[PDB]
Amino acid sequence: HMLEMIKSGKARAHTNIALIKYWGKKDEALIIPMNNSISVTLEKFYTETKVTFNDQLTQDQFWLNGEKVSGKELEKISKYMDIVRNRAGIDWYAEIESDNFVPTAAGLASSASAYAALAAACNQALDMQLSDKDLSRLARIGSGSASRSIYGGFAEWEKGYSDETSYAVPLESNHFEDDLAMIFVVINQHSKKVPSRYGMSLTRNTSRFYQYWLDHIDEDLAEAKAAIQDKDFKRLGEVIEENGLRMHATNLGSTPPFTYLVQESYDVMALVHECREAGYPCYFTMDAGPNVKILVEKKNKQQIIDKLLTQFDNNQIIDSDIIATGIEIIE
Amino acid sequence: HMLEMIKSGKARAHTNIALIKYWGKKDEALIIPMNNSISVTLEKFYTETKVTFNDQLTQDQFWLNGEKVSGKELEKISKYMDIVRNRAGIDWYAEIESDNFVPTAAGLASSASAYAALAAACNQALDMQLSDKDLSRLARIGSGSASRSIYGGFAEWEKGYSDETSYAVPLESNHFEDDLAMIFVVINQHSKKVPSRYGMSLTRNTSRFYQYWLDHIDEDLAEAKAAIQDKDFKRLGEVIEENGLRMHATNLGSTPPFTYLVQESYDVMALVHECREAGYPCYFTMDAGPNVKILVEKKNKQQIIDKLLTQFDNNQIIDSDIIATGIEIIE
Repeated sequence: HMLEMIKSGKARAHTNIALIKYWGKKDEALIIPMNNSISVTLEKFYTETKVTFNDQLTQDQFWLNGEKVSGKELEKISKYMDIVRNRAGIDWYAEIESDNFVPTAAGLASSASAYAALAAACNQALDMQLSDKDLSRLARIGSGSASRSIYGGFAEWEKGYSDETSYAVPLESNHFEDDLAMIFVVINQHSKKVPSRYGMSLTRNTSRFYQYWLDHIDEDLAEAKAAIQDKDFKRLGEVIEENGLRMHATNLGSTPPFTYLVQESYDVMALVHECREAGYPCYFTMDAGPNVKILVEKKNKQQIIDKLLTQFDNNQIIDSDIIATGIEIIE
Repeated sequence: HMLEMIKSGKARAHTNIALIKYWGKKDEALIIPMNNSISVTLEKFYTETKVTFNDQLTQDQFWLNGEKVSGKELEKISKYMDIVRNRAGIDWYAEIESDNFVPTAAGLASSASAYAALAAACNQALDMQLSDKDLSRLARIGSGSASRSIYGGFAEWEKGYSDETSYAVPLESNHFEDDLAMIFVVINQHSKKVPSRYGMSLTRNTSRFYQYWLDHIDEDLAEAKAAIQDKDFKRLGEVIEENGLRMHATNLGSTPPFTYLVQESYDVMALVHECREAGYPCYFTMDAGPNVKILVEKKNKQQIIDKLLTQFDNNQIIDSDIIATGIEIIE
């Protein structure tokens, strides 16, 4: 009977935002990065994924938000599932059922929560009994940023130098996360963006300014960590803001140059500078798109939102607390 | 009689464009730059200015392209005219009649040709008998870029350290100029431009990445010079392109950040890249706004233009040769 036979698992993984950036792979196939990155896991946004391994199934199937996925996005997941099968030692195809609670049409990436939730769901389904480190590794090989979603609060992706040694790790932050929040200003550009994987490879391999990134990444890592250990919000905010801008400065040097940012991104940056002037500490970061994220203290969250509303539509403004706990298995 | 008394003169000065960029002032009031800059003087674009010193005149009068000028633009030229009067040792007000042969509504800058042409007209009108040096000084104190427009071909603005020692000088290029052209791709940006004066000041005084500029500028100067003397086109173009990108990279670090570039600027950069790939050497540069300028060998000028026309409207495309001769006194 099917119920005697099937192997299944369900998990929830939250999105994380990199404060010190992942930008450039050392190894493309294996997803080993050129540098460590430090993230914060966000409580409002997540992916819930169920996996069901079944010996009768002839091909993997994938439903996302109740829609059947075909094309290259199925191809992508079936390649990942071959890796999971290889690691688990099982040849069964799977039905994957996923629901994104991440606004992805708003340009917020789901890669991070999607591969972490699928990794944790397989570990459940196949009784892999993986440690957090091995779990993180399994997520990493589908998506770099997902390695870090195994953890709540602050996480560091250790670059390592092999599939075995590249994984994320919890950073001790002594509850610093509970005092913090992030605000997203969602931005609609009308050109299609450089895809992140292609964008970062072009820049890493081709940018005239990439050495600039490399010359300063290790100081930034150490600075952010020491600010985190010391609960120093302005010291954290400053490195992370300059880190993120340097990430973007690198794309200007690529052959040919490209940008993630549009004029509205800069209007958001101008408002956050005004907020600091006005006595409200907050610091901005951008990822592989024009959206702007603002790290704030919870005590000032509403005050930053009110200032943003003088200039931005209510429907462009989304916030989230930082969640302190990690990846959750369901039932 | 008026004709026995008045002092008048008329001059023609061409625009120049900076291949190694002027970006940041050491002294705002005297327009002494942080670094040397290297420009090419363009044939197609110029200003012709007549000045008439008359003793009954009660203020300065300014006509531009046959329109009486009023407001801040008049104030600006009357301030500069005070400096000319002080230097010459005359107290008469002047009528200034200027015609721009520069598409200024296309966002092409006239400050380079305008103050050189005004400075040369005054030098004639008042018999100052200025050396090329001192005329370049007089131009500099109205607009930094204008110091360079006293010369044809390739000019270097030597930063010096005071009003006396800051002026431009000719570069020996052994007629390298005669083989080269520049193509402008005019771009209509939605947002209003960050004004250059304020722009380079905010960046000079505030940018987290301004040191990066300064760390590489002396090399860029020496490399550009060496490539000019050797008539080495690819070598010159590679420095000037990277130089101009770094300039723009600096604005990204400012407090708050800003950019002169729009998506359409990046599109022209992609096309110049494809031209190189296709065997047509050409190199791009950007000033304090979204237009893209392309340095090309004249042998390939039509070939670059044909490629640009696959993506851009004909009316966006303007070209100029490099004029080998300097500032002209009319009669």
